[PDB]
Amino acid sequence: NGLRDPNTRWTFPIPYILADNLGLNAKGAILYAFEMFRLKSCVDFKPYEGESSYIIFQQFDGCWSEVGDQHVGQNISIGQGCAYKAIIEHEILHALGFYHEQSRTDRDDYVNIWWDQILSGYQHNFDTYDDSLITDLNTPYDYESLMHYQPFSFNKNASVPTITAKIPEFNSIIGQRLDFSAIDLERLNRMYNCTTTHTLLDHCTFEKANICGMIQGTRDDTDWAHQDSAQAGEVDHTLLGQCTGAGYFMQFSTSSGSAEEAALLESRILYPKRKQQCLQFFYKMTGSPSDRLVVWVRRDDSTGNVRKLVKVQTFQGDDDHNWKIAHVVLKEEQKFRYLFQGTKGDPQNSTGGIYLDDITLTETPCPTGVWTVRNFSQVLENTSKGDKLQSPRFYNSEGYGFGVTLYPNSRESSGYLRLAFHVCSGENDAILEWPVENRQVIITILDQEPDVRNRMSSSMVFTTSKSHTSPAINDTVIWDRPSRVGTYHTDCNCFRSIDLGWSGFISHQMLKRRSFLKNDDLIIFVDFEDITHLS
Amino acid sequence: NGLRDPNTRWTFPIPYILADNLGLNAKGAILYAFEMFRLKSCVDFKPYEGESSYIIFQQFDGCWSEVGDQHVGQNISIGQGCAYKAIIEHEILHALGFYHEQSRTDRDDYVNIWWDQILSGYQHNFDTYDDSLITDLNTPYDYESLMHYQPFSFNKNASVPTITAKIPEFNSIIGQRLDFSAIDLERLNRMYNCTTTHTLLDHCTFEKANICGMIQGTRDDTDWAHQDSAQAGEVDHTLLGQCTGAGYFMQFSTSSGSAEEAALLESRILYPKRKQQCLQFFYKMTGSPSDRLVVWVRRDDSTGNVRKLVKVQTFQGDDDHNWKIAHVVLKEEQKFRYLFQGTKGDPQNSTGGIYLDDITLTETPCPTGVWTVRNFSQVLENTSKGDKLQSPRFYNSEGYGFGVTLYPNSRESSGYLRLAFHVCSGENDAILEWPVENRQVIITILDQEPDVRNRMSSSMVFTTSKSHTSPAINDTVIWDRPSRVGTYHTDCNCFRSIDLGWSGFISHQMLKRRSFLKNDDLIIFVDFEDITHLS
Ligand SMILES: *[C@@H]1O[C@H](CO[C@@H]2O[C@@H](C)[C@@H](O)[C@@H](O)[C@@H]2O)[C@@H](O[C@@H]2O[C@H](CO)[C@@H](O[C@@H]3O[C@H](CO)[C@@H](O)[C@H](O)[C@@H]3O)[C@H](O)[C@H]2NC(C)=O)[C@H](O)[C@H]1NC(C)=O
Ligand SMILES: *[C@@H]1O[C@H](CO[C@@H]2O[C@@H](C)[C@@H](O)[C@@H](O)[C@@H]2O)[C@@H](O[C@@H]2O[C@H](CO)[C@@H](O[C@@H]3O[C@H](CO)[C@@H](O)[C@H](O)[C@@H]3O)[C@H](O)[C@H]2NC(C)=O)[C@H](O)[C@H]1NC(C)=O
Ligand SMILES: *[C@@H]1O[C@H](CO)[C@@H](O[C@@H]2O[C@H](CO)[C@@H](O[C@@H]3O[C@H](CO)[C@@H](O)[C@H](O)[C@H]3NC(C)=O)[C@H](O)[C@H]2NC(C)=O)[C@H](O)[C@H]1NC(C)=O
Ligand SMILES: *[C@@H]1O[C@H](CO)[C@@H](O[C@@H]2O[C@H](CO)[C@@H](O[C@@H]3O[C@H](CO)[C@@H](O)[C@H](O)[C@H]3NC(C)=O)[C@H](O)[C@H]2NC(C)=O)[C@H](O)[C@H]1NC(C)=O
Ligand SMILES: *[C@@H]1O[C@H](CO)[C@@H](O[C@@H]2O[C@H](CO)[C@@H](O)[C@H](O)[C@H]2NC(C)=O)[C@H](O)[C@H]1NC(C)=O
Ligand SMILES: *[C@@H]1O[C@H](CO)[C@@H](O[C@@H]2O[C@H](CO)[C@@H](O)[C@H](O)[C@H]2NC(C)=O)[C@H](O)[C@H]1NC(C)=O
Ligand SMILES: *[C@@H]1O[C@H](CO)[C@@H](O[C@@H]2O[C@H](CO)[C@@H](O)[C@H](O)[C@H]2NC(C)=O)[C@H](O)[C@H]1NC(C)=O
Ligand SMILES: *[C@@H]1O[C@H](CO)[C@@H](O[C@@H]2O[C@H](CO)[C@@H](O)[C@H](O)[C@H]2NC(C)=O)[C@H](O)[C@H]1NC(C)=O
Ligand SMILES: O=C(CCN(Cc1ccc2c(c1)OCO2)Cc1ccc2c(c1)OCO2)NO
Ligand SMILES: O=C(CCN(Cc1ccc2c(c1)OCO2)Cc1ccc2c(c1)OCO2)NO
Ligand SMILES: *[C@@H]1O[C@H](CO)[C@@H](O)[C@H](O)[C@H]1NC(C)=O
Ligand SMILES: *[C@@H]1O[C@H](CO)[C@@H](O)[C@H](O)[C@H]1NC(C)=O
Ligand SMILES: [Ca+2]
Ligand SMILES: [Ca+2]
Ligand SMILES: [Ca+2]
Ligand SMILES: [Ca+2]
Ligand SMILES: [Zn+2]
Ligand SMILES: [Zn+2]
Repeated sequence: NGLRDPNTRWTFPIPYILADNLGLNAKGAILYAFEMFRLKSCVDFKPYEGESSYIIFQQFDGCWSEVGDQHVGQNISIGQGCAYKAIIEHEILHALGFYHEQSRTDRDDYVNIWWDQILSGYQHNFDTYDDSLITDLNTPYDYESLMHYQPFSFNKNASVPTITAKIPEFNSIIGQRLDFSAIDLERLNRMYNCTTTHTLLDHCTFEKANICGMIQGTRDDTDWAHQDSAQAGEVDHTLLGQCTGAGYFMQFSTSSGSAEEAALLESRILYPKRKQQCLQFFYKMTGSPSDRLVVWVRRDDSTGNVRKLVKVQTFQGDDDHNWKIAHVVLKEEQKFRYLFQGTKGDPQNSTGGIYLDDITLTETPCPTGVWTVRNFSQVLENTSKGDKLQSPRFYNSEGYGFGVTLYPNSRESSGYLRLAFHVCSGENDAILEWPVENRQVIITILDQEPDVRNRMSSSMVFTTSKSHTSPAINDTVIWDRPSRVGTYHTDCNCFRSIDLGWSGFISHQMLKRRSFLKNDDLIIFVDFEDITHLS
Repeated sequence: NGLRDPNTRWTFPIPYILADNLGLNAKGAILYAFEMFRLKSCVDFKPYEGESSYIIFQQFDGCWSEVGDQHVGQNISIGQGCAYKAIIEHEILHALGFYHEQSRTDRDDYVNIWWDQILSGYQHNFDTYDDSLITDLNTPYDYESLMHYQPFSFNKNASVPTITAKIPEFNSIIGQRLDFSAIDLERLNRMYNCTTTHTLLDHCTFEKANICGMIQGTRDDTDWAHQDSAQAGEVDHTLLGQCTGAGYFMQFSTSSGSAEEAALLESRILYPKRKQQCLQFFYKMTGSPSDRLVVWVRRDDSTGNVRKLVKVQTFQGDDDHNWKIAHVVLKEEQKFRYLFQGTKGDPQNSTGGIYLDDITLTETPCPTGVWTVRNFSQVLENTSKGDKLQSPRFYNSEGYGFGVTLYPNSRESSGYLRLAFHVCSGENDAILEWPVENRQVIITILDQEPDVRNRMSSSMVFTTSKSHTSPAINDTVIWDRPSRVGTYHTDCNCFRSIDLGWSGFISHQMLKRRSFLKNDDLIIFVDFEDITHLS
């Protein structure tokens, strides 16, 4: 579905203008979509400074783009209801040179188009282009493509689909709104000659014997073991015992020796392109309550020698002995290495140790809040319609308290999950501005792959506004101070606001595809950040 | 280990000269190494026609290259004993811009260098270069790299290594001479922006529900099932039951219905860049001896419409019900689709059917002769030192008969497999030239991966010669007519020549690694072809 003519190709970075007919929410959503391109490809964007060809993003009727570089500069429309990552990415893929997936030359082998069912003037979105106009880039037809329409697209009648797969199982798959597929990224790479990405700096799952170039020092008293997953209660996070002889983790045993004995595991040297990085990893702590996993940096001392130590974060064990997710903010601007120190506490009171798998390092912020809901498939059967779970309280960089409400069985949309966001009372509220407005909320359900290019995380975005009001609170703004608009909870000693978000955030059937529930548990990320400076 | 300065980079195709001080064997081995680059990368080579920078390949003392593009033209030496794929690939990687892996800036974290062991004048091969000269290309240190030296490299004393890994397990792994590693290909792609490759056209393992864009028509009688491997006593070829819920194959059952019922499985449309292609796949036929698996092409009829049928090959079931390898020559010069017809014969005498997995399509010749040795671990135990196996007799394009001899436990080299080539008598010998004067032999042990970029197949090359002579045949040429120089065999009614080959073709420990013995069986490819046209 890519345009064949090479003169229609861009030169990176693509220069852009955000028009003031976009709201703050759309400007913020566009910049968030640009970060996804940098993370997963070599595509890049710059602010406009008088270039010949450029993209101007505007609010017009509907959501549309031209296809390929129009050398005089060109519109992308992002209308009302289109300020979502997946829709921005689809329009940027039009501008990069891609038609819809149902517009492929071979599409009649894979789908039916019901021309009698398409609304007036939308039928060109269903045209098929010839092999002189469009390339396949030597890739198959992708039902999971972000460029593929959903069955009920521009239909006259809500009961009758416009597009259907010839094999009926794919009617549950076509028109995904998660992210780029693996074939969408492979096409993007083949068109623009990408190999690296601007923002994926490292990842490690420990499956090869060389453990991603990680090394073990001698200043420590002991070593980490590269451990095989071939024992009854010891399986790695990458495969969860799916695959014999094929899933590895690192282990540090704490059941023997002196207390305060330690081992260091240390990365290969890394060259950061930005000033901030997020280190994500998975771990278990089954040993003593006095064991300690400590994350460190070793950085250039300014001579070119990577030897300056800096401690970044400590982790300690509770009664939960399953796999946990960690995020560490690193702030490196010169070459450095990431380090894990496992430490024994009270070996005479330990029957276990420390475990590591699935490390990822990105040149991005870390998520502000992270929530893990355990045994989520059992919760999904034990919870009645409209019964709910609530997250622990999180604090943002500005000091505002917030949380998320999860309704596993939504009353408002049968067979869907409902995620809503609320503000929480917190220790700072007395000095913060109220109502909290112009703050973008990004909620993501994590697709648990260690390589970011494989991930299709579901994400939803809104911005806090004076227009958000409820009859339950005498028609006042939902985002006013939680002690006056919220309701008290013994679970956190909080007042929690009325909760805004999406009934129909994700389908239960979608939640059973990919890695949304990898170890029977659901991981949700939340960011809450001021975008007033984009106005 | 790559050179950082972008002015040292080549423009493709790299112009080359093969100098006439190279023998035929060396010229033929260089052209074979270029095919391996075109198969695994976007690197390309052209004959010289008056360009400014070019590579001239010559026979001088030792085997060496300059590093990066030298803009006035440069030598590669290929000396005596260096006419080997892996050695030629190593020199071409120097010209493309790579130093040895032990020359990385971080190398001291992974290896010990024993300077007092290095023979005089060779020590610069063991130098380490700074991060201003060289890039890591954001890659870990690779023990399995083609650019890494073996332990006994340029050593003064035959018992003492020059280089050792700091972790002793890798002393058995460093200095591999198979092929490019996965990291060496990743470095080459990052340096030159390769995404596609010139010669891999398709591959399919059937692991996704999309089945690599394969389609099933309705002009046939029935369909191929996409089958789950979750049935006892039946699994797929890709994973062989290693991995729960994972491994898929196509299945066509023949145990019910009418005879002559059929199913078509049909590829996506393909645009060949060359005039000849090879379709490799794996299959089983557990049904009736009257079942057929038939390979077809559907090709562009010159209107742009892919509707023209050509039958290419037929396969039928003997008493072996394990996975078999198959190769089909295709000669497509316009867009086409490759097709599998499964056909039922005698469903009242079938308890099984036809199975497909692991399809690969490349713009190459097919191998001239293919040998599968079954139960190879049990053969390797049950065969005494110097006892031998012999292949069926193959025929080349010119009509010469040939075969191979395998000595599973080599007497000459303990812990190695010895593999050798011989000329067989055959139906054409009366009109062929004798002795063989200039035919290159290529022998390959297949690393069984369906994606060619993941293979590290072991290969050896030599050219038949007037200098190959034996005391067993009164100092006459080994390659003279097999009825006058060979011994009669009841196994094929042939005369087989004296064999020539390599004691130490591969170690037993190397053979029990990667995918050389995937289903407890060994696959050997052989090619035997004239290179006199290079003189
Ligand atoms: C020894 O370690 C145990 C926990 O360690 C576990 O048992 C060992 C024998 C080994 O098998 C280890 O591999 C294994 O992980 C400690 O017991 C824990 O003590 C803490 C602190 O008192 C308890 O936390 C409390 O839990 C109560 C509710 O039960 C809360 O009300 C408190 O607020 C607090 O959170 C924890 O529950 C308890 N866990 C268990 C499994 O008993 C033990 O204290 C320690 N002893 C010494 C001498 O260090
Ligand atoms: C019916 O099919 C069998 C083989 O098919 C197998 O058995 C069926 C009942 C089903 O369970 C199938 O799923 C299963 O695959 C035929 O038997 C085979 O016949 C061939 C040809 O005669 C035999 O080959 C010969 O073998 C002898 C030595 O035994 C050699 O000397 C010959 O040169 C030749 O190679 C083969 O051994 C035999 N195999 C078996 C399993 O008995 C059978 O002929 C066929 N009958 C009909 C009605 O077509
Ligand atoms: C991704 O890499 C591709 C190569 O793998 C690039 O494709 C090449 O673009 C070259 C121009 O930049 C082409 O050279 C031109 O070829 C035409 C005939 O097609 C000649 O008339 C021109 O004179 C010639 N120009 C030059 C400067 O030599 C290559 O032919 C072409 N190669 C292939 C295989 O298509 C892509 O441009 C590049 N894409 C991006 C967007 O980076
Ligand atoms: C793969 O694509 C890369 C771009 O994504 C290429 O990297 C670019 O190489 C250019 C040279 O070919 C560089 O231009 C040079 O920049 C230096 C300063 O760094 C200037 O002094 C030079 O004058 C300038 N030369 C030219 C001809 O303009 C680009 O800066 C550089 N870009 C990046 C992002 O690194 C790779 O070369 C390319 N690799 C291959 C061989 O395919
Ligand atoms: C985006 O579309 C707008 C129209 O919605 C384009 O604006 C027009 O520009 C032409 C040529 O200058 C004028 O004749 C029209 O009067 C303009 N219309 C309006 C309503 O402004 C705009 O040029 C497009 N942007 C780009 C750069 O493609
Ligand atoms: C959309 O299509 C449905 C299905 O064809 C229509 O429902 C039918 O309505 C007619 C009367 O107009 C009834 O006689 C049928 O029994 C209905 N069928 C079903 C299955 O409900 C519906 O009227 C159409 N709506 C629109 C917008 O035209
Ligand atoms: C590459 O090899 C050729 C052939 O040996 C070199 O050409 C001559 O080499 C000899 C021995 O070094 C010199 O004495 C001659 O003066 C060389 N003649 C020339 C300049 O053509 C050639 O110098 C070698 N070097 C490269 C990289 O071209
Ligand atoms: C290579 O090194 C080996 C091992 O050091 C040498 O063998 C030793 O030879 C000395 C006499 O020179 C004996 O005293 C030792 O007992 C030998 N040791 C072993 C383990 O055999 C060998 O001589 C060296 N050869 C060369 C080429 O110098
Ligand atoms: O065709 C269009 C329309 C934009 N959009 C297409 C689309 C977007 C993401 C996809 C996808 C298809 O399949 C995979 O993920 C559908 C759409 C969404 C919300 C809307 C709306 C239209 O109208 C206002 O609110 N322009 O390109
Ligand atoms: O360093 C050199 C020397 C060439 N060669 C290096 C080498 C080649 C392939 C490799 C490898 C190392 O590690 C992975 O695979 C070793 C060599 C082989 C045969 C010879 C010989 C030298 O002398 C004559 O016969 N030039 O670059
Ligand atoms: C999940 O269920 C298991 C029992 O199957 C239980 O041991 C574990 O504590 C549960 N986890 C949570 C907190 O849901
Ligand atoms: C391999 O051994 C099996 C028995 O385990 C036997 O059935 C099969 O025929 C053998 N294959 C060959 C030809 O080596
Ligand atoms: Ca792992
Ligand atoms: Ca240590
Ligand atoms: Ca059919
Ligand atoms: Ca398979
Ligand atoms: Zn679109
Ligand atoms: Zn070398």
